[PDB]
Amino acid sequence: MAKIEEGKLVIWINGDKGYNGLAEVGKKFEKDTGIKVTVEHPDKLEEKFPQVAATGDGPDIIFWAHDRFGGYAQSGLLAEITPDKAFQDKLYPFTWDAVRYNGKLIAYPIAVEALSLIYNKDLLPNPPKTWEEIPALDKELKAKGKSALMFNLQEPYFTWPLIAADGGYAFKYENGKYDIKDVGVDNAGAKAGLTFLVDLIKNKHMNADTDYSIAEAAFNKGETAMTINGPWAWSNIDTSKVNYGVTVLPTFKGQPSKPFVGVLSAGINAASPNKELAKEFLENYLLTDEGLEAVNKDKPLGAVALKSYEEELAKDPRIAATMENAQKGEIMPNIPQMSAFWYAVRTAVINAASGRQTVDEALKDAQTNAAAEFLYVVGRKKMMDAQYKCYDRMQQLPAYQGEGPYCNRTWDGWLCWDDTPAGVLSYQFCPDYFPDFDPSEKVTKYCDEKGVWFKHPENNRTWSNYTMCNAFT
Amino acid sequence: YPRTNTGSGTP
Ligand SMILES: OC[C@H]1O[C@H](O[C@H]2[C@H](O)[C@@H](O)[C@@H](O)O[C@@H]2CO)[C@H](O)[C@@H](O)[C@@H]1O
Ligand SMILES: *[C@@H]1O[C@H](CO)[C@@H](O)[C@H](O)[C@H]1NC(C)=O
Ligand SMILES: *[C@@H]1O[C@H](CO)[C@@H](O)[C@H](O)[C@H]1NC(C)=O
Ligand SMILES: *[C@@H]1O[C@H](CO)[C@@H](O)[C@H](O)[C@H]1NC(C)=O
Repeated sequence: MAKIEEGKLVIWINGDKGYNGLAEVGKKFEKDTGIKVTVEHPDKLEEKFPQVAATGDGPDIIFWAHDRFGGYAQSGLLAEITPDKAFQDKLYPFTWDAVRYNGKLIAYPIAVEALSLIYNKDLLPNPPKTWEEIPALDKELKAKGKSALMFNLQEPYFTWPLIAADGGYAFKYENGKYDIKDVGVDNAGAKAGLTFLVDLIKNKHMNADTDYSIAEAAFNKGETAMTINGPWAWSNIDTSKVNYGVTVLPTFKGQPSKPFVGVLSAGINAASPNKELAKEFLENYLLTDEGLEAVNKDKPLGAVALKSYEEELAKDPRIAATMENAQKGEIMPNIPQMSAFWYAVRTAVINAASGRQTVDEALKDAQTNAAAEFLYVVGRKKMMDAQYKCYDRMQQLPAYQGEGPYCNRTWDGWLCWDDTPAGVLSYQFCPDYFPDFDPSEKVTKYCDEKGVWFKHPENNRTWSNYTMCNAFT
Repeated sequence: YPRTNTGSGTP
């Protein structure tokens, strides 16, 4: 396919969500209009979408949590959606706020997602209120052939409540805008959260390999007392007939766990030629009591954005927990910088869990990565400011007055050097561009007997010796 | 702590 088929809807949604429910709504749409809706669930659709979106294998509509949609907008991959005020009043104002980017709506919200603590009531009538009291619990449970707690370690969505509990954050939220120069991935509290998790692994209470489906199997087969997961999971648990509760997440250092809250949302592809059909599907078929029930029946959405349908669902205690955990947490930012933050934290947790890096090492890399935008400007500007002084002083100092050869004034890339006489070894303090450079130590540059700067014997390149700058640590 | 290089090919 060179282009997206005009006159059908192709829809993309994650494989843990109610995709067969959605296809049912799609079947009703085809009954009324005559146009086929195809629902799909590719792997890593959130990563595939930018690459394929305008290509012709791209979907007409994409479902994902709201955090990825700012980056999608910046890349111009999404249509602006145009619901009138009457439709807007059908959803809660806070949900519309998650899908607003630079003043425009960029997706239709569907549901508010937050992880909760799930537990096996038969094994555990009384769930722990606190993370610190878990290892104790796992010791008892191992004696009885069980594990206390198994959940996805591979994805940082699941480990972020712990990290944020004692003071970790993504980007500082001041003035009603997120400040990307200030990142809370390497602070005291984050270090503390991740350390607790790594210690659970050192003391055998969890296994670093644990991923989404291992942990699901363990809970649903009654091998583990507890799990951490969202409303989508509840279907498969029902099926198993494990007797289960959904409750508040455990406190760490007396502060509650703070999940990042996702608003599952639907965007329309900018390259779709079926945009009004898409709008009609989403507004008149999907976001209805009828429609959301088809989806929630297959796999639960949690707390929905549609006020009418949330009023059916609000009596359910699993929803109340979900909202309680949401309230303790934070609504995700949608800025483009979120893709970098998740990569950072994902990478850190895996490396540390895995044994590859200490916690302080793993996280310092996350801070470097999560805040790449800002650190490139500063690093870059340090250097440029030095270049310009060099250039000014190269223009200002009068000509060499010396009857012999001399190497002339130059900017070497890191430091300024003056006209220097033949056979003279010139020196000055190391620059402070890099964290491993001691500016009490010095740099040499030798001018040869013929008035030419020293060249490296490895490649005859003009070269100043910065070896003392970082040689002692 | 990634280690800064000072060899030929730097300044
Ligand atoms: O783990 C990083 C991941 O977190 C969030 O994705 C969640 C998504 O919100 C949920 O709908 C659920 O299905 O699981 C995902 C995690 O496995 C962010 O929305 C996402 O962008 C980020 O990569
Ligand atoms: C200095 O040396 C450079 C490089 O050999 C040369 O191109 C330039 O003409 C010399 N004169 C001045 C004032 O820089
Ligand atoms: C450096 O330059 C000199 C003169 O051209 C030559 O003798 C020597 O082979 C060169 N070394 C390298 C590393 O190419
Ligand atoms: C640079 O200085 C160091 C330390 O003084 C010395 O060992 C080294 O030989 C110098 N580098 C070269 C290639 O001349």
